[PDB]
Order: sequence, then structure tokens, then C-alpha cells
Amino acid sequence: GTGVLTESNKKFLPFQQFGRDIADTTDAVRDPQTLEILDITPCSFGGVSV
Amino acid sequence: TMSLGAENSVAYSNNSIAIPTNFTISVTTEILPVSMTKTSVDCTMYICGDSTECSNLLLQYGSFCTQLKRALTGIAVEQDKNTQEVFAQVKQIYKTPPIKYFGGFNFSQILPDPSKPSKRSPIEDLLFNKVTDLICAQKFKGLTVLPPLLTDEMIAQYTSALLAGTITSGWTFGAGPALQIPFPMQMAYRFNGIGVTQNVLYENQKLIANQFNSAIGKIQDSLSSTPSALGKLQDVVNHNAQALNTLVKQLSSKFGAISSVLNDIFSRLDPPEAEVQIDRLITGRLQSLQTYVTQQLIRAAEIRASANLAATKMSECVLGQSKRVDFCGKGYHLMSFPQSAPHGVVFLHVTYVPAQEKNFTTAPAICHDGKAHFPREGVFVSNGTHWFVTQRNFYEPQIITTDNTFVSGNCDVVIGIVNNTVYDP
Amino acid sequence: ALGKLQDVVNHNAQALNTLVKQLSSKFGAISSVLNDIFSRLDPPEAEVQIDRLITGRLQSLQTYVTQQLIRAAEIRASANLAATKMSECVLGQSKRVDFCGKGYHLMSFPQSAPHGVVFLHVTYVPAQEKNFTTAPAICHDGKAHFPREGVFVSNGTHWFVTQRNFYEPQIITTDNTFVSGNCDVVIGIVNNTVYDP
Amino acid sequence: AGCLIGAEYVNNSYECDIPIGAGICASYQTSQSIIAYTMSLGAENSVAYSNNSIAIPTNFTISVTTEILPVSMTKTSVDCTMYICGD
Amino acid sequence: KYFGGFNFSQILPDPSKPSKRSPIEDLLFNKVT
Ligand SMILES: *[C@@H]1O[C@H](CO)[C@@H](O)[C@H](O)[C@H]1NC(C)=O
Ligand SMILES: *[C@@H]1O[C@H](CO)[C@@H](O)[C@H](O)[C@H]1NC(C)=O
Ligand SMILES: *[C@@H]1O[C@H](CO)[C@@H](O)[C@H](O)[C@H]1NC(C)=O
Ligand SMILES: *[C@@H]1O[C@H](CO)[C@@H](O)[C@H](O)[C@H]1NC(C)=O
Ligand SMILES: *[C@@H]1O[C@H](CO)[C@@H](O)[C@H](O)[C@H]1NC(C)=O
Ligand SMILES: *[C@@H]1O[C@H](CO)[C@@H](O)[C@H](O)[C@H]1NC(C)=O
Ligand SMILES: *[C@@H]1O[C@H](CO)[C@@H](O)[C@H](O)[C@H]1NC(C)=O
Ligand SMILES: *[C@@H]1O[C@H](CO)[C@@H](O)[C@H](O)[C@H]1NC(C)=O
Ligand SMILES: *[C@@H]1O[C@H](CO)[C@@H](O)[C@H](O)[C@H]1NC(C)=O
Ligand SMILES: *[C@@H]1O[C@H](CO)[C@@H](O)[C@H](O)[C@H]1NC(C)=O
Ligand SMILES: *[C@@H]1O[C@H](CO)[C@@H](O)[C@H](O)[C@H]1NC(C)=O
Repeated sequence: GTGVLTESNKKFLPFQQFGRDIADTTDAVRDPQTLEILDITPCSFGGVSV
Repeated sequence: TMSLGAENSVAYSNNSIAIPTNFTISVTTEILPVSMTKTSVDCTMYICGDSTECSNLLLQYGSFCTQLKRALTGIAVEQDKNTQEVFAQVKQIYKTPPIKYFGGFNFSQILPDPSKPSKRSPIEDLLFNKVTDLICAQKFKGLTVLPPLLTDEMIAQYTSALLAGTITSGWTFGAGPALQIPFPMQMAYRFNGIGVTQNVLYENQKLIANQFNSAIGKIQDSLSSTPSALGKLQDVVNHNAQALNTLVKQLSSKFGAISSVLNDIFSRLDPPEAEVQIDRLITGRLQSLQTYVTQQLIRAAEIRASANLAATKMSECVLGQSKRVDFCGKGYHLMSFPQSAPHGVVFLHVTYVPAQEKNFTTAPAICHDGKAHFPREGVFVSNGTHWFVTQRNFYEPQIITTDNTFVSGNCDVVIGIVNNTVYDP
Repeated sequence: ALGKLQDVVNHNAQALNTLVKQLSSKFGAISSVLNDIFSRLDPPEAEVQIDRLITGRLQSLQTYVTQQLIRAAEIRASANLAATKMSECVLGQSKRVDFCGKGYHLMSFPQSAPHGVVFLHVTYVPAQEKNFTTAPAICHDGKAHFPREGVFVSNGTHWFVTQRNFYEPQIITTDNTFVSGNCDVVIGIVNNTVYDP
Repeated sequence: AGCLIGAEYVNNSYECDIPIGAGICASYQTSQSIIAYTMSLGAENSVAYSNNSIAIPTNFTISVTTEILPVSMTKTSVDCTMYICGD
Repeated sequence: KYFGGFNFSQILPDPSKPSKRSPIEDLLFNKVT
């Protein structure tokens, strides 16, 4: 997918690898190389009014 | 088994009448929704966001999202017009004079407080503090809340201008120019509008002022204690949430496909067989969004009907004195004061309620010299021995003279005629 | 000016226009033409290719109908409001403020228009107002006199009684005011002499 | 509401023409260009209220106001054998 | 039930029937199926 990846404060568990949301979408992930809780978030979007 | 009320047996006779001997100034409250939460969905991001393959396939399903966006824009414009047609009824913002002595009536609970940074009345503070993440977990999937045009400060200024015009001028600032008038005379006019004479107010001004102040003070306690008073507005805040969160829950449904994630379908299967798996999700999500829009249409229609009712009440109860029963309060409507609230308006109806009734002997007419004397404005009562004439809303016994009754024919065809002498000055 | 009548002509037209635009869409099929699908494919697959189009067109027509229902409900509400105004503003003189025109309602005239009614509300707006010194009541010989129908005003030196909508100064006499109690409990009492014809 | 680029924010408040949101409203004013500003609710009037003063009108005017109200729409009918299945 | 000469027997509830309805309400309920 696409989005912004930032450092998250979600206290994941050693066996937990992903993280869902209300709409069954992945909010946070774990980098397989270095153990770190990321945060998947799309960039800015909205409506263009002329 | 639920009770339908108490049991009252009003004694009905051909000769007795109940005349009220005192009165009460009751301030009731009425809550009316005006606007909703303007929401705007996204065409592609809700159906399939962060996916370039589905963005190309969604274009072959007609211009459904365009119609949905048009309907949402229409709903937003309608909710803005609903707020503009209720509070913005005057073209001149009035101001309260520095001296706040209006005869004895204390309006400190409804006038705006300049010390507070919100510039709202103490009642509006409780109204806004009792009507209350999910505002960021829904934005990332198209659900966007548009801010209203008229902010809370502008609605507060509109309500303050309406209150100033009602206190200083009365009902003259709604018809034409604002005509200044002392508040005791305005209250005397309000009393004359329902039948009570001006002397009843001018001789009991302190009692009426004390009753009005006590009712205004008890209104704050009633609104602060009971949490279900501001419910009709909270429902508008609740259902809208149920209209959004559920619309989010529809993104976790597979609609007969293998999964609810389009990335997992595009990565595993090839497009030739992923088309049929993506079409079910697209159709299901489009149908869910269409259902959301067609329900929000009915909700906006109901809210527009409520806003029209609130505007009619603002025009008939605040800008004047309506004689419609149970429209501007329960009883003899005296006046009304508007206040703002989150997506709603609160009308404080000041009403005249009779009390402490007493039983007297009545008669249709009297004749002194063989000619029936009918009351010009009032009713004939008796105290057991003498006959007096009093109005239909307050016991004020007066002698029967020639200027209080008119002659019409002889007293031979009327039923219930009693002989009594009249006075001639 | 005639915009409210134009909108119901525009949206309705749009309600048809989009209803046609849903006929050129595939709804997930191979095309939007029936004969092309029946000629390029086999009857076994023709059903699975045409049922999607049938369902899409059925859903479009159902959406059109369920939107026209709400539109007809709004039009029915507006027509009920117009009928109430015709019965109250034209057939009589209603005292409802901001219902039969901005100001003191005098009369109303109905006019027809394409799918609509235009009410010309003839009203009464005061103007050229001026200030006066008012008083709740007056007492001549120890008995308060309250105005029967009007208001006591003053021009600086004399006191008159005028109606509440037009400045018509009249001499305060015994037939313009009524006596009710003494002038001891009223706030703002001013002494002034009354006339008796 | 968001980020508005293309119009300058003037401090004086005029009558709102093109509503934007949250009190901000745009218009095309005077070289002429598009400006944005906080909409004005009306004129700041102050009634000289007093215990003894009353405003009595001395004349009047008869004015005719116009109110447009829709009554009906265009009756539309559709058929199944032609809209969905063309011949 | 002497109200001056007006007979409200057709609108007041009749205690004879067990339904405790007025003579007009009987026809109102017997015409809506
Ligand atoms: C009038 O009312 C009284 C009390 O109900 C009743 O006794 C009397 O009969 C009534 N009038 C006549 C003359 O019927
Ligand atoms: C009227 O009511 C008030 C408040 O209940 C009371 O103080 C006053 O004495 C009453 N006056 C009469 C006429 O009984
Ligand atoms: C009005 O009420 C306020 C409290 O909100 C009080 O401080 C003030 O003294 C009162 N004024 C009068 C006229 O009694
Ligand atoms: C009038 O008489 C009736 C008789 O039933 C009584 O119930 C009622 O309280 C009386 N009203 C007063 C307070 O005079
Ligand atoms: C009736 O009123 C007259 C005049 O006020 C009074 O003199 C008389 O005592 C009253 N009678 C009763 C029974 O109250
Ligand atoms: C009223 O007075 C007349 C003349 O005195 C008399 O004939 C008549 O009987 C009286 N009626 C009543 C109600 O007493
Ligand atoms: C007040 O009115 C009286 C009678 O019309 C007139 O004689 C007098 O001059 C007036 N005074 C002023 C100051 O207008
Ligand atoms: C009215 O007249 C009385 C008696 O002459 C006097 O005591 C009172 O002060 C006067 N009031 C005014 C308003 O001049
Ligand atoms: C109105 O009356 C109050 C109380 O007597 C007084 O404080 C105030 O100054 C008066 N204002 C005027 C003269 O309009
Ligand atoms: C009332 O207004 C009309 C029109 O302006 C004017 O001709 C007339 O003289 C005015 N009358 C008064 C009383 O000023
Ligand atoms: C009232 O009407 C009923 C029939 O409707 C009749 O039997 C009865 O006698 C009437 N009573 C009176 C007051 O005449």
C-alpha cells in the first residue's frame, strides 16, 4: 500500500506482528529486519473547492 | 397498567363560576433541533483507498459517487439554510444599554456575559457543556465533517440581538423599526393581549418581577439537574455517529468475496480472476454508501421540518405575542426568549398561569327597569348578597354602572335572568 | 427571484438525466449494449453477462423512485404551507408575525406561476418615529387613571393619549381612561389633571 | 475549513457573497480581485432604552412583499419493458 | 347532563356498551377494517 510511516508508541507484544482497526485495516506494522513498531497512515487529502 | 393522570370532577352548574384570584409567571423550556453535522464522503478512497488498480475499475460503474457528492452538498446547503432562517431574522444587531434596570426583572441569566471569553449567557454555557478516537479513524476512509458556516459566536450574537430587541422594543423590531418602550409598559401590553388589564400588573409589579426572577433561577437548576432535558439534540449527535461508525463497519465485510482487503486480492490472484472478486466488494460498498445517503436524506428532511417549526416559533413567540394555545408555552403566552445550543435552539417561554380560583354565583344578564343589561367586557359574579362585574382572568369586583354594561331588549327571552339594580353616574 | 420554482425544475431534470447516464454504464459487464453481448457470447454466458446489467438498471430505477418519493414529500410539505397561507393570508387577516409578510399584515393577493404560487403580501410598516415622555398612569384627585386603549405620552409640557401605532394626540378625558385604585403602589406615577365633559 | 489560496484576508467586514465556511466568506471586490473576510451580521444598532422614553411612529408606509412557494412537480412515469430491455 | 339545551349524547361516552365509546366512535370503528 501507500502511506506515511512514523514511529508509534503502541506497546506491541513479542508474538504480535500486525495491528488492525475498526474497518479491519492495518494501522501499525513491525519491521521484520529491526524490531520497531511503525504507524501506517495515508498522507494529506481532502476536497478542492473552486 | 399505566395511569392516564389523576381524576378531577369539575362541578358543573348553571349558576356557579370559578374566577381566579391570583397568578403565576411560569418559565418553561422547549428544545428544537436546527441543523446537523455536515458530512462529505470520498468517491474512491472509501470504496478502495490506497489502490491504483481499483481506482481504474471503479470508473466503469457509472457516476454514482458524483450523485452522492451532489446529494451531500445539497444536504449541507440545506442545513446551512436551516440555521440562517432561524437565527438570522433581523437585519440590525441590537445592543443592551449599560443600565440594566428594566423595572425589576433580572435578565442576567439570559444576557451575554462580557467577562467570559465565549460571550454567552450562563444558560448557554450549560446548554453547550451538556451536549457532547472516532474523528480520525473515519477521516482516513473518506468520511469528512464540514464545518458550519455560522460559528457559535455568530449565533450567540444573533440571540443577543434578538434578546435586546425583545427587551428594549418588544415586538416593534420585527415588524418595522425598533420602537423603544419601558419594560413595565411592555409587560402591561402583554397582559392586555391575553385579557388582563394594566392595573393588575402596575399594582403587582414587584410580585411579578420576583416570580419571573425565581422562575428564571429555577430554569438553570432544572436544566443542570435533569440530564435528559437536552436529549432531542443529543440524538441528532448520536444517530449521525451511528450513521458513520456503521458505514465504517461495512468496510470489513467481504460481500461474498475471499477477503475485505483489496491488496490481498491483487497480490494473490491475477487481474483476470481478481475482477470478479473486486466487483462484489465495489457493489457492496457502493450499495452501503447509497443506503447511508438515502437515510441521511430522510434525516435531513426531518431536521429541516424541525428547523421550519423553530423558525415559525421564533417569528411568532419571540418577535411577537401569539394567541395560539400550546404553541408558545403551556398557558396564556406572555413572551419568549431564544438561546443557542449545539445544533439546536432553546425557547424559554414566559407564561401567565391563573391560580387560587374561587367560586361565585354568575348570571347571564340583569335588568333594572325592564331592559336586559349585558356585560360589555367582563362577567357578572355574586358574593352571596351583592352583584359585581369582573374580568374573565382576575377577580376585581366593581360596581355595575352604565359604562360597564349595555342594554339590548327586554329580559323576557333570556334564560337565567336575575333582578338587580344598576348604577348611573 | 423565481429561483425556488426553477430548482424543482432543475433537480427533477437531473433526476432524469442521471437516470439516462446509468444506461451507458457496464455495471461490471463487458459492455452496455444488449445485442452486442447476445451476438458476441453464448446463451449460457449471456445470462451471467446480462443479469448484472439488469440488476444495475433495477437499482438505478429504485434509487430514482426512492429519491422522487422524498422530493414529492418536500413538495407536499411546501404545498401544505402554501395552502395554509392561502387560507390565512388571502381568505382573512392573520396576526401571525412574519407569516403573511414582513410587518403588520394587511392583505394578500395570490398569483399563479409554473408549478408554484406567488403571494403578494400588502403590509403596514411604521416610519418617521419620534420620542416622547411616557408614564404608566396619572391621578387627578387621588385615584389612578390607566389608559383604556392607548398610551400616555408627553411633548415636554402637556400630556396626551395616543394609539400604539400612530401619533394622534388627544386630550386625556374620562372616556379615554379608567380608574383603578389609588396611585400609591404604581411605580412612575406622575400627577396630571384629567378632563370631564 | 482548510487552506484558501488565491484570495487575501482583509480586516474590514462586508456583506457575504460567496460563503466558504466557519465565518470566512469570499467576494470579488476592488484593479479588482477576490477577497475573503469575516461576514458581518448587520448594522450595530443601540436602542436608547429608558424608564420614561417611548418611540411613537408618526407616519406609515404600505409595502408589497413577494413570496414564492412551489405547489407541484412534473409527473413522470417509467416502464420496465422498454427502459431495461430495449426491444 | 343539562348543559343549557345542547345534547352531547352523541359525543359523550355511553356507559351501556362495554367499550365505553360514544355513538360516533362506534361507527368510526365499524367502518375501518
Ligand atoms: C341548571 O343546573 C342545576 C345544577 O346542575 C340544575 O339543578 C338545574 O336543573 C339546571 N337548570 C334547569 C332549569 O334545568
Ligand atoms: C398571590 O400569590 C403570591 C405568591 O403566591 C402571594 O405572595 C400573594 O399573597 C398572593 N396574593 C393574593 C391575592 O392572595
Ligand atoms: C441578577 O442576578 C445576578 C446573578 O446572576 C445577581 O448577581 C444580580 O445582583 C441580580 N440583579 C438583580 C437586579 O437582582
Ligand atoms: C368550588 O366548588 C367545588 C365543589 O365541588 C370545589 O371542588 C372547588 O374546590 C370550589 N372552588 C373553590 C376553591 O372555591
Ligand atoms: C358582599 O360584598 C359586599 C360589598 O363588598 C359586602 O359589604 C358584603 O359583606 C359581602 N357579603 C359577603 C357574604 O361577603
Ligand atoms: C323582577 O322584577 C319584576 C318587577 O318587580 C317582577 O315582576 C319579577 O317577578 C322579578 N323577577 C324576579 C327574578 O324576581
Ligand atoms: C405641547 O402641546 C401643547 C398643545 O398642543 C402646545 O400648546 C405646546 O406648545 C406643546 N409644547 C411643546 C414644547 O411642543
Ligand atoms: C402629586 O401630588 C401630591 C399631592 O399634591 C404630592 O404629594 C406629590 O408629591 C405629587 N407628585 C408629583 C409627581 O409631583
Ligand atoms: C431608571 O430607573 C433606575 C432606578 O430608579 C435608575 O437607576 C436609572 O438611572 C433610571 N434610568 C433612566 C433615568 O432612564
Ligand atoms: C407621510 O409620508 C408621506 C410620504 O413620504 C408624506 O407625503 C407625508 O407628508 C407624510 N406625513 C407626515 C405626517 O409626515
Ligand atoms: C338527546 O338525544 C337523544 C337521542 O340522540 C334523545 O333520546 C334525548 O332525549 C335527548 N336529550 C335531550 C336533552 O333532549
